[PDB]
Amino acid sequence: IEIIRSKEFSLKPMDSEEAVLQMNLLGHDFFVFTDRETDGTSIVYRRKDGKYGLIQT
Amino acid sequence: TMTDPIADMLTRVRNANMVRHEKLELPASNIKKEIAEILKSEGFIKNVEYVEDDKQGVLRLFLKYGQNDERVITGLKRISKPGLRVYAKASEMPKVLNGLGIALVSTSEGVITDKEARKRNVGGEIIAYVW
Amino acid sequence: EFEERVVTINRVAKVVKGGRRFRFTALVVVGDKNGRVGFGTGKAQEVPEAIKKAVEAAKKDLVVVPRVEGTTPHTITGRYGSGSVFMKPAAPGTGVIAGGPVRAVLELAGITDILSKSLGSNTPINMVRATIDGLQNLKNAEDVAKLRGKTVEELY
Amino acid sequence: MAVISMKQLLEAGVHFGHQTRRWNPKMKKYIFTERNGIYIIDLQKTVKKVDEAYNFLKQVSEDGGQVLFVGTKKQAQESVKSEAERAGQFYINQRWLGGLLTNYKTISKRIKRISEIEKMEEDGLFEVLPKKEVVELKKEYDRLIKFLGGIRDMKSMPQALFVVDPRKERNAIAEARKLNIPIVGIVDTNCDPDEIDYVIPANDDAIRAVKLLTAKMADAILEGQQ
Amino acid sequence: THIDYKDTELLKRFISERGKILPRRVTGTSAKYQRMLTTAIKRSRHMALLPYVK
Amino acid sequence: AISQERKNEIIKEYRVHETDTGSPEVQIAVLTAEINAVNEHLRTHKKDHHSRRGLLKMVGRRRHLLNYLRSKDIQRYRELIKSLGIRR
Amino acid sequence: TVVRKNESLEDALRRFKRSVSKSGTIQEVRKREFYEKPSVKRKKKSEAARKR
RNA sequence: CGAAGGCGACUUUCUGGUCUGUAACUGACGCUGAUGUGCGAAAGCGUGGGGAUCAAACAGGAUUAGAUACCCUGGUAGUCCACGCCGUAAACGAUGAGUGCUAAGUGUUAGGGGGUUUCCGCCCCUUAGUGCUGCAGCUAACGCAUUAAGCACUCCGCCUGG
Repeated sequence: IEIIRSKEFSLKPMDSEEAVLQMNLLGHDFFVFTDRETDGTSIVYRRKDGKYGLIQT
Repeated sequence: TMTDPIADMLTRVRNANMVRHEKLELPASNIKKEIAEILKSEGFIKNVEYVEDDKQGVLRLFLKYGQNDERVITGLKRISKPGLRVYAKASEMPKVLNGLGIALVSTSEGVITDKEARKRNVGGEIIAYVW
Repeated sequence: EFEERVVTINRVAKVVKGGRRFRFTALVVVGDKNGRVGFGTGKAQEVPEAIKKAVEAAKKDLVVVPRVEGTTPHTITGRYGSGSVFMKPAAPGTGVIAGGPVRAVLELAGITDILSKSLGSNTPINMVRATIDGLQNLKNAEDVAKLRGKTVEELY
Repeated sequence: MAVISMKQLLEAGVHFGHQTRRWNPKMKKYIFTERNGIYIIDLQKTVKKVDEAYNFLKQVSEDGGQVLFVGTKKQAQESVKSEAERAGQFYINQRWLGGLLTNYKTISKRIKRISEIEKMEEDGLFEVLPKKEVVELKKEYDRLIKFLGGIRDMKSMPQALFVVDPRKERNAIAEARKLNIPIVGIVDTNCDPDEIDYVIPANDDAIRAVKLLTAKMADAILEGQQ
Repeated sequence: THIDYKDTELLKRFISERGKILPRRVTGTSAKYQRMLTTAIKRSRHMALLPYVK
Repeated sequence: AISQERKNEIIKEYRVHETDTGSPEVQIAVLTAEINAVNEHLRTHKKDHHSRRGLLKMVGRRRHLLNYLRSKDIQRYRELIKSLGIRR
Repeated sequence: TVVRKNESLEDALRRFKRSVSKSGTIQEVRKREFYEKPSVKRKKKSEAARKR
């Protein structure tokens, strides 16, 4: 079978700039956070472009 | 079925002093009220408060602390106790901590401090040591 | 300037597969006969260098000993683990009476007249620290009235 | 004027704390409330602390002292180097070397080395060396300025210290209290304020919560000079 | 509510594929539901509404 | 033990005034019902030892209320011994 | 007790090898190979639960 | 769950205790408890039953350098029930009972609520239990830490070199 290793993270409120900083400090391509001003769950990601994209869930 | 009330008072005060608490409350009495009234006159606590409730009205103590985060009451000891009551004449009525600390003593005038019992020339049951 | 005084030197060997070890340690008491005393230990092999290792180690921890003159302010018992000294004030013409290790930590501050007795255990490491911990918890008459809020004459 | 205004102080996000179930009970004074697992650092009271943090650090540099800046949390490493250069003080980016305030009679032995090893190859005595001994003399050279890079020009003890986290940098704070050096630091939830004398309650896992708060304390010494 | 021991269909989703009892670790019920269940699953074993083994 | 209609019956005679359950002689009488009920159970079940210290405890809580009742009025204690049969 | 047909025998075994491992037969008779003491199985079950 | 020993199919009868909530009622009626009086695992003992497995003693076969051990086959008392005894265990949380007081975090139990609901799901605050972490304080050190081995008061048992 295929085993998907889970990496647990606890969701936290921050700026998008902060999420970029923390994501780079781990080199992770995905960082999910709750937006500081919008209150919604946001996923900053690195595209295949190499540019950043922002998803709101 | 706690068996010594004003020793339970006196270790509530010690345990609040250890964790730097500034506010606790007691199930009170007359002798609990008037021991707590005599610590603010000597200057160990800040201010005692009212007695209000329907049954055995509580009172609050307001401990007092040094300006460099030190504590005023450093050590607090009940001396007379059930099973062995200690009584002192006014002649050998002892000075606490070379006259520094006090010794509140139940005499036949109401309870009084260590200083106020020799010049009054009365003795009685010596309740506790406060230092 | 500081006044050096030893307590004891010890001859300690730790067992090795080959030749065993030659560590000579020593504790000293450092004071100034005015109200400031510290202790410390020092581990070396050169014995006069093992002394001065302990002297400079005492220099980092000096405790201020409060004093009504010629004696100690009040009656205390020190505690550190098992060692426990007793400390009664005396008249100014009695002479300081004390045991082996506790005399050196009592002469190096200026008292020279107190009653004392080392209760409890016996090892010189603990009773010199159970005396400093006693002398740590002494209080003058003037600074208690600062905390208590009265004056020096109102306390009496 | 005097303090940080209320708008840009919470725009950095310093009101966030760490998680509930991850709480220190001594920080009850500096917490306004918890909002969805997260606590709310009392914002009015930390303004009443950062001005007190501004008051002494003004007059520390008035005496001409040297304030040490340390930062080792990975999202706040290079936010303290750029503020120490603007301040002209001494920084720490990498880990605490383990004695650079206490066993610094053997650390200044190697600050003497970094004043010497770069002199050793700007002049001669470099062509005669074996080409792999050139490597380890340079492999020593960068690893000195990795850890002791901000202690490059520092030759004496400091007179104040500024920490970003007492949790991860607990080796530094334990050396501070033995030397009686006064201490100021950013604390939050999961931090003990007892060992810090001059307390700044602010967030710690955000960059603007560091950078818009560590810059004014770096700025606090510049107008204490003149 | 209370499990009646005649209501077989809700009671036999809790029996195993041989006749054993599923633990509440794998089913997911609460504590007092599981032991109010087990005094009803075993009165239904006695009156042959459910087997002991299949 | 005993049923509530048995228990509410026995608190009618020894009641001192209406809605005064918990009075000493109204909670000694309900003990003497519970004493006599359980040692009749225990008579035919001689091996039941865990129910015996339930008996021996409520023997003790009846004795501590009889000793209490003499200390404030003796004439009420004499009436309860005659009303329901106890020795001593 | 499961019937497997319309296939080979090397695939009915793959059903049957996991229709026995999800049953109290092999782990049950290995337990009752020898009498254990009535207070050492309470610790044997405790070790088989604290590890989970 | 029970005071401990302990207690595991299911049903009925008989019966003991605890917890929660309400506040109607009694008005210190409480706590501890020498002597005393009762419970108290197993192995035992008595009088009878019953005897399936297991199994001291015992018999035989192997191993080993050697056996009366370990291993294997077989096997009696016992294991089981009823009634009387015996009253001892590393009967151990190696920690007497009672009542207060003193950072927190986290599982779980019967709840109580709850907010919600769920297709019952849950996730939320709540007495009293039961665990795991961990300050102050304590300890000779390990460690203990609102289930103290912290701070107190009462009473009982007990120790003072091997």
